[PDB]
Order: sequence, then structure tokens, then C-alpha cells
Amino acid sequence: SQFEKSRKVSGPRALQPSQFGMLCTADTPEGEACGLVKNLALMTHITTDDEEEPIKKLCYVLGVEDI
Amino acid sequence: MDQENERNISRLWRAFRTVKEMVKDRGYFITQEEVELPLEDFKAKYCDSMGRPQRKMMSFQANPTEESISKFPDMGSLWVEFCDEPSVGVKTMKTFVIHIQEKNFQTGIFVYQNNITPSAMKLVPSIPPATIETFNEAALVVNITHHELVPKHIRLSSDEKRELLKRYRLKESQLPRIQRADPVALYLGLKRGEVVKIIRKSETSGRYASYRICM
Amino acid sequence: EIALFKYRKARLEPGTAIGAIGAQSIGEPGTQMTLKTFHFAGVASMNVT
Amino acid sequence: VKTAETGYMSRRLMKSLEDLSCQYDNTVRTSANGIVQFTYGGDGLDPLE
Amino acid sequence: EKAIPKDQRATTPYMTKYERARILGTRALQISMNAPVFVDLEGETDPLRIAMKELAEKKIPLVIRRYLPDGSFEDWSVEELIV
Amino acid sequence: LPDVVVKGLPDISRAVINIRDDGKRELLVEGYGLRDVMCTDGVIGSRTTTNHVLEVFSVLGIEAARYSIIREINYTMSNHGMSVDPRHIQLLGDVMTYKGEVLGITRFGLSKMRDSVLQLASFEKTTDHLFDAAFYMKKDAVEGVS
Amino acid sequence: VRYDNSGCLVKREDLNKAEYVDQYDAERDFYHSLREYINGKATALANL
Repeated sequence: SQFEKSRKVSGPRALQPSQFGMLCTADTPEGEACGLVKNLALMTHITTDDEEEPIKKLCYVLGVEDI
Repeated sequence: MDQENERNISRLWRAFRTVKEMVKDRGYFITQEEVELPLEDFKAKYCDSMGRPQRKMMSFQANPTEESISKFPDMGSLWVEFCDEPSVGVKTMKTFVIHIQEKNFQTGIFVYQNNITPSAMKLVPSIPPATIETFNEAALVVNITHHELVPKHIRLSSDEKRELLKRYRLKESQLPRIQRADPVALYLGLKRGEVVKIIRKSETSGRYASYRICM
Repeated sequence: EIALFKYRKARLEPGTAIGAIGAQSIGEPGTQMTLKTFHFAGVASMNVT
Repeated sequence: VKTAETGYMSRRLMKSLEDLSCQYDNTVRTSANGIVQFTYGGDGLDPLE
Repeated sequence: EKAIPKDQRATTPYMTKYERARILGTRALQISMNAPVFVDLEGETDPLRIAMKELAEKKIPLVIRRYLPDGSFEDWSVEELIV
Repeated sequence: LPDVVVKGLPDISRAVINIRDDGKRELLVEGYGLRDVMCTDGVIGSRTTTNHVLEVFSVLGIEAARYSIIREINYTMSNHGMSVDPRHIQLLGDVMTYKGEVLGITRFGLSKMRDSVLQLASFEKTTDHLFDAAFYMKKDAVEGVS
Repeated sequence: VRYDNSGCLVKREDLNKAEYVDQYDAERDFYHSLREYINGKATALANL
């Protein structure tokens, strides 16, 4: 990860509870990059943008009105 | 409304206590009947029959108590006064300056009422021998010296300052300095080049003294 | 004799750099601070530093 | 992150409490002989001994 | 600039730990430049070690000039100062 | 209009009254006055003490400002252990206020007494203390260890 | 010897508390505390 400035950070170095099974909760470096550098777990998957086009036409079938 | 005139007379009475204690601390002769008078000796002595406090019935004069004359030959009496208006303009303080220049007063302190105009502060170096002090009635309610934190400040003489600087082999520049317009300094009226003695009461050692010089 | 010898040797010796000793005796306990949120209050009334 | 602040407070406090030593008249002064305290701690006792 | 005589000395008559290390180092720096010693030393080296034998015997030919912050010389010979 | 004050002191956020171990009640505010708070009917003006050192200095003076700073440092360290043998704290509380004003250790704080230009050149924000030293022509007798 | 900051000595009845608290006061207070500590042993020996 990238920092903005290294003076008064205090936030993105603690362990968030929202990375349960997503990121590794143990393997972090010991030093200046403590908490700024993370690792993936075993059963994860980073996704890709697919089309964005047929999902919008599928919501209109399911009953939503246009704006 | 009389509810604002029942406890606001004790606001000025508590300042009237502090002016007596301050003129007692200078080394001037005051008695133990004007500083320890109760509220019964203040209602029918200073206020009106209707119930408001008078203005010109506060001014008195204090003389030194025959030992500070031997300690300080160049020291005389003062003339404490009190305001008439909530905001002092020109003519009342001109009357005060002419009063000091007329009746041979070496100093005189002025109790002020609410809010200072800038047209009244350029005249405070009027007389080059005789200086004046401009207090405030909101700053004279409580007494600073016997609070919890202010030790016993004692002004020294010109014979005692010479003995201090000879015994330590010093000059007037080495001593720790204290500033003008400080609530310790304007309480006792320190001039430039006057050494004050401080008796600190510590915990690890106990009681010990130090010295300060005024700028 | 013991009470006078332990007092006469206890005075501050002339020439001691007492400013350098006092500056390191304060800052070195300052370098072992964690967070340690305390309070000069009742049931969590004030957060004091 | 404490290792980045291992001496920042102690070095800044060292800027003023540096040139203070007790002279032979049992007074602690500065480098320009301007006196700062007449006896050390009110009693002149070395806190080491 | 004035020198205080012997009957008017006002400082302490004891030897400071700061003036024990400087007189010993000055004596050891003089001995290393082939100065004659005045002690029955056993055969060894390291002038800092054989200067301690002179300090324990108090046979060092120096004095410790103690300056006050106006010039108050106050001689203070070494053998007058006790350990 | 609905945030206009009615009665009270303007520079105090709130107030909590607290109970000690005995049957005594002591109020405490979180403001900045110490003069209008001390001048209040109901309380006594004998003893009150704030955390702010300059607030004590503007009301009480120089000598009552060091006696508070030797115990505020003593309070923030005795709540953890670590005895710092209070003569050190008294030496700290005397070098900050021996000039007649409480000024600490900052960029504008090291200029209390030190005439030494090179001692003041060992700090951040350089290239401005050399030029006024060369302009006002400091004599700069070398006496400090730095 | 206690001097009142202006030359000669202090009075005899001005030694408990005064406006002339000089130096060498912690040393004499230590001497009085050591006197009080020695007096605590003889008091217990007389009470036994």
C-alpha cells in the first residue's frame, strides 16, 4: 500500500476485523512497513470488470423504473 | 430591581478588603478595625439610604508605620480613589492628576470600573517623580498572594540589595528577572532595579529562599 | 559518625554537569510510552492526556 | 513506530539543559555566568548520592 | 585575577571525582613523556597504572587551581585535598 | 439567535461535579478563564489549579507558574511509577521561567538567553538565523559547549 | 550563624520563623531531625 505522509498516520496500521479470511492476519513486516504491507490468504479471488451492459437491462426486466 | 443590589455590594466589599490588604502590604499604617469590619459596618457606612453604593466616599489616605520610614526615607503617603462613571474619560482623571500634583502625593492608585478607553492611557506617565497605578475592580476581587501557589514576596531595600550582591559577588544583570505588569509586581509596586525575596515551601527540602530582580 | 559521613558525601560536587543529567533523566522514561488511556474523573467522564 | 522517536524529545530538551554546571560557590549557573538557581533543589544535595 | 591566600579559602577541602580523573590523566601524560617518577614501582608499563600508585601515596607535584566566576584563584594543593 | 448565551461564563464548555472518597463535592469545568471562574459566588478563591501553565501565568505570576509546572510534570509521571527524584523536575521548572516569562522549548523558545549563533544553528528552519546575526552584528563570545 | 540580610546578626527570639530564611537551613533541619531520631531511642528506653 501507499501512504500519504508518514507523520500522523495512526489509522491504516491496525488490524481491521473486515479482512477475516480475505487478508492474512499474521504475516506483516516488522519495521517501517508494519501494517502498510499485507498478504492474501489461501481461498481468495480478485475479480475483473465484466461488461456492465446486460446487468442494467436485467434490472428493468425485474421491475425497477427508469429515473 | 433590588436583587442585583444585594450581592453586588459584597463584590465591591471584597475588593474593598483587597485594597486594605494591599495598602497594608506596602508598609503603610492601617489598623485592625478597617480590614476586619463585618457587613454591618459596611451597609450604613458606604451606601445610600435607598440602597446604592456611593462613589466619592471611599477615598482615604495612608501613612507609613514608622519602621518603613527608617527602612525607606524616600517614601510618603498615597491617595486611593474610586470611579464615578463606568468608563473614565478625560475630566475625572485630569482632576485626579491635578489633585496628586496639588496635595503633594508621592503616589496614588486608581480603581477602575468596567472597560478601558485608549484615550486615557497616554497620560499615565504624567509626573516623573510621582507614579500612579491603574487597577481593575474585576482583578481586585480575589487576593493573589495567599492563594496556594504564590510564596511570600518581600521587597528589599537599597542597603539590603548591596549586602546581597557583595556576598554573592554579582551584579544586577546575573539575577533572575521579573517583569512589569505582573500580578505579583503590580500588587507591591516594584520599580526598575528592586530585588524581591521569595520564601518557597518545597517538599524534598522544605523551606528555602531565592531572589528576583525587577525590570 | 556514619550519619555525618553519609551526609557530607551527599552534597552536589562542584563541576557536575547537572543540566545534562537532568535532561536525560526526564526524556528516557518518556521513550517507554504506549497509549495508556487514563482519566482524572469518575466513570469515563473525561479523556485526559 | 517508537524507534523513529527514540530520541526526539530528549534531544530537544537537551538544547536548553546543556550548559549548566555547579560552580565552586555552590551555585548552578549558565555559560554566560547568568545565575539560574542559588542552590540545587533548595538544599544542594546530589540526587545520585 | 586576585589570588585568594591560604587563610581565606572558602571552597570544599575534599577532592572532586572530576578533579581526580584530570590530575591522574595529566600525571600519566607526563610520565609517558619520560618524566622521573617518585614511587618505588614494581616493573610494569601503562603510565595510567603507575600514576594510580602515586595518587594512592599522594606524591604528585601538582596543584589544582579552582577558578570562581570573577577570578579568585585559590591555589588548593593536591596533598591538602584528601580522598 | 438560538445559540445566544443567557447567563453563565462564555469560555467554558461544560461542568461536572464529582465525589471524593469522603462526603465532599467538588465541581470541575473545562474552560480557560481562571479569573472569572475564581470570581464566582458559591466557590472560594482560596485554591484552584488548572492544567494550562500560561493560564496560571496570566493570572498568578511567574513564581506561581513554576510551582504548578513542578507538580504537573510530577503528576504525569507518578501515575506510571518511574520516580524522577524531584530536584530534576525543579531544575526543569526553573530554566523555563528564570527570565520573567514562561516560554518553552520550541523554534521561538531557544532564543531566551543563548547569544550563541552556532548553538541556535543546530535546529530546523535554517538560512534565517545566520543573516540577522550578520546584520545586527552579534559579538558572540564563545562560552557554550555546543 | 543567621544574619538578617543587612549586616549583623538576627535577634535571639527570631529563630523559629521569620522573613529572614537564609541558606544553611536544610542542614540545620537535618540536624534537628537527627536530634529527634536520637530522642526516640532514649524515650523508648525510659518507657521500658
